[PDB]
Amino acid sequence: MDTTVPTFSLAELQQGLHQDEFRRCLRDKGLFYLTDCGLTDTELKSAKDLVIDFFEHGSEAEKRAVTSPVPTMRRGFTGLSMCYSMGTADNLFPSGDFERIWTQYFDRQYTASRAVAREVLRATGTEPDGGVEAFLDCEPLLRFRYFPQRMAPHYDLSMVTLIQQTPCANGFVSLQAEVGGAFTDLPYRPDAVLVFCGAIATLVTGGQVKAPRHHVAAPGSSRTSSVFFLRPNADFTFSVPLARECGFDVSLDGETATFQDWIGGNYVNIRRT
Amino acid sequence: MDTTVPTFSLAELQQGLHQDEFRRCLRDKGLFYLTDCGLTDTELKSAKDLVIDFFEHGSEAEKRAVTSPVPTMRRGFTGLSMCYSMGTADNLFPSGDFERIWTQYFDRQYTASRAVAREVLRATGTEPDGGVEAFLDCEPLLRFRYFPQRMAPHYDLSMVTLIQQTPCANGFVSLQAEVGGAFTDLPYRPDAVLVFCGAIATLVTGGQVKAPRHHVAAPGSSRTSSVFFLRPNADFTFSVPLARECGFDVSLDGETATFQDWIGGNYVNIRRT
Amino acid sequence: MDTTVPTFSLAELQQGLHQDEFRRCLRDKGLFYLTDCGLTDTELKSAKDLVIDFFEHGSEAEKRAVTSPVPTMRRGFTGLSMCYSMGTADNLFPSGDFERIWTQYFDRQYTASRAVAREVLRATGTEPDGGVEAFLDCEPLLRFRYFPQRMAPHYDLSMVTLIQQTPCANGFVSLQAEVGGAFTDLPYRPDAVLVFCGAIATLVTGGQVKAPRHHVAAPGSSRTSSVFFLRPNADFTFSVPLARECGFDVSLDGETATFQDWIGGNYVNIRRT
Ligand SMILES: O=CC(=O)CCC(=O)O
Ligand SMILES: O=CC(=O)CCC(=O)O
Ligand SMILES: O=CC(=O)CCC(=O)O
Ligand SMILES: [Fe+3]
Ligand SMILES: [Fe+3]
Ligand SMILES: [Fe+3]
Repeated sequence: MDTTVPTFSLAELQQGLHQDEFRRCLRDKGLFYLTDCGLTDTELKSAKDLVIDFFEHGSEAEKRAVTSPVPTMRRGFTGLSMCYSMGTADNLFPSGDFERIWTQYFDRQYTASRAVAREVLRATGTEPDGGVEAFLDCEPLLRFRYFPQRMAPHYDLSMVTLIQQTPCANGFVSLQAEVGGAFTDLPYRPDAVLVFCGAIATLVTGGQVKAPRHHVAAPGSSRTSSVFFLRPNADFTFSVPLARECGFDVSLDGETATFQDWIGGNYVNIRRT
Repeated sequence: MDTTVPTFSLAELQQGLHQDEFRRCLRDKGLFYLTDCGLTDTELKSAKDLVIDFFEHGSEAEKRAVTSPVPTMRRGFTGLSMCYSMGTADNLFPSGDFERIWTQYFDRQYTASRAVAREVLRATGTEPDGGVEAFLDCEPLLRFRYFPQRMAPHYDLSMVTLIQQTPCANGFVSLQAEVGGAFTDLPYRPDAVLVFCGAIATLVTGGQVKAPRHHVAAPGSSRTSSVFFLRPNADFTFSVPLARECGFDVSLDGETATFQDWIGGNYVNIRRT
Repeated sequence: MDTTVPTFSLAELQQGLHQDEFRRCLRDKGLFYLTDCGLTDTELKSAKDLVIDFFEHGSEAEKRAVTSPVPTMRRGFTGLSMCYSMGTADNLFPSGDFERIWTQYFDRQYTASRAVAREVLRATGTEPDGGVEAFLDCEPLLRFRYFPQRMAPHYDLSMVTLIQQTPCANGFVSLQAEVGGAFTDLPYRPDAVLVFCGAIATLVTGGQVKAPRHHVAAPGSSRTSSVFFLRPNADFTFSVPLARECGFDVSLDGETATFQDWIGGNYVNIRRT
């Protein structure tokens, strides 16, 4: 009945500690807080401050200069509530300190994400087709969103998703996840990042990892979130019969398929039941 | 102007009776009640009782044991309102009498579905590419849903869909379908199953069969439905120009395509206009 | 800061006038009114009158005769609010003067659309793979919609979309587009058609053209719109790295891809952020 969202130290997992507790969490819950992963509250504030300054004080001209011509929220600025997005390349940076700060922040996120994904693979004895490092050298997307003073349940289609929130001034907890058949609060932890396992973790490990559903509840209620999707390459290859065995309703002829075969030609980050 | 949802006896259709009335119904309405198809109210109650018992009385542990790690509603239990899903293989059965009861129920549904699909093909002089039996040896999905005391209009992308409902205690009729340009009640019939023709019937027969839109209206209002989708294999092959002729807005290069080419790498069961 | 939706004369653009103003509009706004393109208010009324007469006075039998068996809104009549759709072939025409009127109207729309698309390509120095004329000999869809006395923001996935509205009797302006970070009215112009650049303009020109988001606001509030999507052929081919550079979140292996590879096997006309 234990419906508590656990916390693991990345460093401790890397030492081979708590493997049973970790495997069990992955199987039964698919989400956890992660400490000791190089992701500090002080840095979150560094990056958050300068993007919030851009959101509030950037001109329409400065904003347009870092807005994509198609409004995909893949790179640069998106007005909706506002978002800033980046990946490993093709970024759009406002002038000044922004690029140095956000490149470093992105890098630390990407490293942490690969590192925890590596532990998810290790804990489940999983060797992706083509090898672990090729699998993790992938197609990440970071999105930073400001929400002024709400979201339908879905599960993520990432390998893993890392989430760093800033809290509502009034102390309301917006993010919730299904745990043990009940929606459970997922509050800000100045000391920890939240990790959701995505459908790709389920797929790659042959069903050893749960992709939990989550949502944001409606109620000083403004908040921001940094969401880092670790997304596989288009050519990530998996077994078709094995996908069917763990609940994927695939329409795929023959025995192996790629991520592109399954999802199509545009990334899809989330899915509803 | 006759906007009445008709009923046909499967046995009678199999005898070659009412071919005109049947062809006309398929063309102009795309839905009908089906009697004499091996699907009894007593069996519906047998299967419904033991899954309702599981929904109400199963522990979170028992539920988790038959819940997929991705919440696709393909197999086993899904909490949302609750659902139980199954196909021809890879099933997740609660302990005891459940598996025997639900395997038999699934089988009778699958047989009825193939049998009526065979009559839809016969009535329209349709020989699917690769032959009738290969076409019908396919990828069915049964979903049983409990609705506590609502759904946007869509059409189904199945060949056919068979629906067995249990009624609201208060006698409200929830399911409705467009018939003759008007939404028409589709009440429980203890003696009959409701059949919707899906877009695949339209596609395979070269437009001889309508895929009607339907929805569920809001008002003792609780209800359950058993929905059996007869879905084609990924390699079902059809003519591209012929698909375009009957209203399919296909983006497909060249002259033939497969169901996977059209729909993509995950089954999609329903579509909105 | 100039958030005004501009107007260009097609004839003048064809003369090579206003190239700077046109390039800038395409880059920063992605939409404009178009005059002198062979599309008269008198013709809009000719075609609108006879389809409105059909909507109001056509029998269910006449309507069924020009309704597709799948409710895709690709061709013929769709009851929802009502729609009439057509393309270059496979049309469904009510009896009488309708076909002559609507074929001529469609043709004038298609010509105007190709002509302005040709200018978008010229202004941006773009040579589509396979050449300009092959690219423009494509898969257009015209939809004419009556709205009785509302739509979420999206951008179009067309090359260009041409829109001819009829106004609300009461003078309410329903259609709005993001311009300079603000939603801007897009009123009826008896003398001009509205052109939205779509995501395919963005893609083909390597990011030189914006695909603006737009929506319809809620308030004599009835209105109609004629919407002509100029949509590429399934085999339209583009550079994968170049698509990524302009914000497309593609999951495509290797270096080139087709429109079908990206979008899948059914046209998708619109997308949300
Ligand atoms: O997929 C994205 C999310 O679940 C966003 C969650 C959040 O708002 O914190
Ligand atoms: O596609 C599924 C349905 O139309 C479900 C209908 C129902 O609720 O009975
Ligand atoms: O994509 C279609 C539209 O944006 C329709 C706009 C309109 O209602 O005028
Ligand atoms: Fe999520
Ligand atoms: Fe349905
Ligand atoms: Fe649009």
